[PDB]
Amino acid sequence: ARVTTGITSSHIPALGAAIQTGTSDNDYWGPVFKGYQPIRDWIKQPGNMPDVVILVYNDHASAFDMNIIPTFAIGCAETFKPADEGWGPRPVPDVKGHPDLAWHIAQSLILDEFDMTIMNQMDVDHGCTVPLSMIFGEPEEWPCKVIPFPVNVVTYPPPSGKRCFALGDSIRAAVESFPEDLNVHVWGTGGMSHQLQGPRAGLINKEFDLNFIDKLISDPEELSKMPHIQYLRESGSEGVELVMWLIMRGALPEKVRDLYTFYHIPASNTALGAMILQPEETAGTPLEPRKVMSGHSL
Amino acid sequence: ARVTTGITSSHIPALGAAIQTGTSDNDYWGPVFKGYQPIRDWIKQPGNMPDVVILVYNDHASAFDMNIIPTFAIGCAETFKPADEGWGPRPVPDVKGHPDLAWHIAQSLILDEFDMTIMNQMDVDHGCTVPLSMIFGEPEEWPCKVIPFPVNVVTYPPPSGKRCFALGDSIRAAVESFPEDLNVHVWGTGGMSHQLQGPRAGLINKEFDLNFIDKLISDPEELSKMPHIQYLRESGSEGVELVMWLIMRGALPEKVRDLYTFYHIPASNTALGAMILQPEETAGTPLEPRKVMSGHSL
Amino acid sequence: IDVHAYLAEFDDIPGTRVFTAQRARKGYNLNQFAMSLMKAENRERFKADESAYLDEWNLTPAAKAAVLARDYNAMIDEGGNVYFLSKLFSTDGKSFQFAAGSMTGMTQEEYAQMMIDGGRSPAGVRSIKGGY
Amino acid sequence: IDVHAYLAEFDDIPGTRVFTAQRARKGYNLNQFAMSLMKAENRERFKADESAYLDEWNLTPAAKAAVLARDYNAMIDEGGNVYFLSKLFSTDGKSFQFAAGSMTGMTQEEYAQMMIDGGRSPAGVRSIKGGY
Ligand SMILES: [Fe+3]
Ligand SMILES: [Fe+3]
Repeated sequence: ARVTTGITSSHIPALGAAIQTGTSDNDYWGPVFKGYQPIRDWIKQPGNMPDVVILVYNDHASAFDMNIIPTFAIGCAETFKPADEGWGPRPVPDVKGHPDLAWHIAQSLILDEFDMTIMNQMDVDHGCTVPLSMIFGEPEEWPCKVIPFPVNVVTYPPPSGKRCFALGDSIRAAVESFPEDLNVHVWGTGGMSHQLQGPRAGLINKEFDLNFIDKLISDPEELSKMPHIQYLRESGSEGVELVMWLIMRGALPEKVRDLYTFYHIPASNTALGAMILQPEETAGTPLEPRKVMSGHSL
Repeated sequence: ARVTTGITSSHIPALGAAIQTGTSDNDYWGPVFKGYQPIRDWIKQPGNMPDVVILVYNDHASAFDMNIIPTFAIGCAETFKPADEGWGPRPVPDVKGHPDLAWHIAQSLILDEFDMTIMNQMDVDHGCTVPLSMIFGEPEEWPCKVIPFPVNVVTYPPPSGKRCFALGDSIRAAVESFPEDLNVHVWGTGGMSHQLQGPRAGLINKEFDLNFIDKLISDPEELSKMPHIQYLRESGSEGVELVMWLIMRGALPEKVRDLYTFYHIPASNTALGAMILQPEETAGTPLEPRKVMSGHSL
Repeated sequence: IDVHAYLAEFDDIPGTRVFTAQRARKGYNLNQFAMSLMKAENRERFKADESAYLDEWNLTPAAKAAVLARDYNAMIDEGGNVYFLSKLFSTDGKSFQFAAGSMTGMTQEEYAQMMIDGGRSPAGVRSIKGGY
Repeated sequence: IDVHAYLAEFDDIPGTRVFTAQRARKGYNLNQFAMSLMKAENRERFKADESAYLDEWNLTPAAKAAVLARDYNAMIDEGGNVYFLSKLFSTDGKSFQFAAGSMTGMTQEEYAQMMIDGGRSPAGVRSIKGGY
């Protein structure tokens, strides 16, 4: 029953593989895991730890194959297993959902004219679980409930950036009408600029990503009108994953404070980004430092 | 590239049962089948047979179980099998789709802000095939292509009358932008008043039904405002299927001409209705009689 | 626009149990069981020994007993939805007209005569608090 | 608003094939093949004899040859999508960086160094007709 915090995070699978193999502290990965440390230490604070996370991400052809392609879906099940993406099931604890809030939010979005797909069984891929591992580490069970909110960006068209920003505003409204007093987070996962396919793989656009971060904080309504062709041309064919940062963003009010921003190049094929935002009225103090840019090009 | 005609038909499974057991001409079924004869003859005439039928219906927990419940879904497969609903598959030809038009509409509706679910494989239940058997009879193959368009009305909430009415106008706009000059029909199936459950089963409400027909023709905008509770109160728990007739109706202009209207009580548990509408501007001659009401109490 | 007031209205309709999330969660196992009767293989097994088959679906003792008694009103109280359960009565060889009349207390004949005569009238059965 | 114009701008992007409808229908069997490798039983049968496994999916000869040669660029040309195809290179024990670098014609070492240094610049690969 309140959205206190908005977090974004990249969900690159090689991150969950550095953890599995014990190399998360070598020279390549070390600076990445260190830029997440202020998030881990912030979130364990009493009052900062969420009861429920609404985790908005793109399924990467895991739960959904070519036969059923929903634009917007929500997981209303009690448990979700980590998907087998080719390497065996990721060895992390099962994600525990919240069926009463997940179903409240699904009924509310359809009343608000979003054509939702309700999922009561589905595996969660790296889109969902890698951010849990980066932010909560390697507990025996996740410290909170999680509601998985998969969004299509695989087959075109994906939902417009306008559609996405409006959706985060109706998610906020439904969490506020949920009658329990829960501390609720919206996370958006994915990004930032990258391209996984073709002779232009390797594409990184730090100008586009840093302006994206800027506008997302201070003028998301303008950023919401950016057409898909601009993401594609400028931030790579998989840069389109940044549309989900807009869903997180429209769940917070007009005025937010950024408590912490991490930006690193590279992490596997991508520019990795992670941020914590709070409604300005209730925000805590920003962290020190407040903005970290790492990697050899930075 | 043109939506020439809109049709609605109830879709009760007992009708296909009467066809299979040759009881279609007995004392109970005869007047129902006679009522469809004028439709059967009209559509067969030179120029009336559609190239493609967008067929809007509710899945009856056939293609979708409790695990995946989409609000709006469109079939883009080449072929659809008749579902096995407990009696074995209906013995009718496979429904052939039209992937090019189906994909074109799916992409257009998404760009128009509907959160479509794309289905590239699915079985079509009675909601989809009973109407075919009533309008086209028992051919060796159906005489046109069919794009199944399932709508959730089983788990609450269903989409609203206003969202349905708007979705039909968007389908129409997707049809018109398709670059081939095709004769396209939009059919809505289901209805009319009925209740299949509990102590109040058997509910029929001819005043609601006949009022519904009147307003669909002449003021669809006002009718699209009627809230779910009113359908459920007045037309029975299953009378909510009538919201699909708003999808059909929104794909036609303001000014339409009713060519033919049939209404009949009873047909199994339900009040049967059927109709043909065309844009005023291009409409053919009304059938004769133009309007037929049957049953011992009609 | 308010989900709570949207749902609460449904409880004023007599003789009717609208399929809301709360029923859907409660009936999840019962309705999945019925979906399984879409396969000819499962129908033969279910038919061979009903209770054994019912034991793989993790139903409550009440839900299990309602299926074995074919009491459709009690199945719906357990979360069952009529579209899912149609696969049960269809595996028995019944029609929808059989299943609906069975939930009215009426006999198969008086239910059929009432349909022929125009159906159950809406008068008096639209609202609990309003009496119409 | 115009679907046709919305799809046509995707053609001006260098070195990139956007997963549009037309590619999805083309790659359907090839992407569903790749999906079957989520199940370990399928992975192990596929690795025991690729060509016999592939023959159950009805691929065009160009698609099957693309698989057997592990040529990700040819697979995308036949309607393959990088996220379905990621099941295949994971089956082989390769990383996404490997796969992505194998589509650029740089060696693995150069592609890894390029990323370290900041990744490929956008300059010159935004528009085929503009040249920028
Ligand atoms: Fe991703
Ligand atoms: Fe129906």
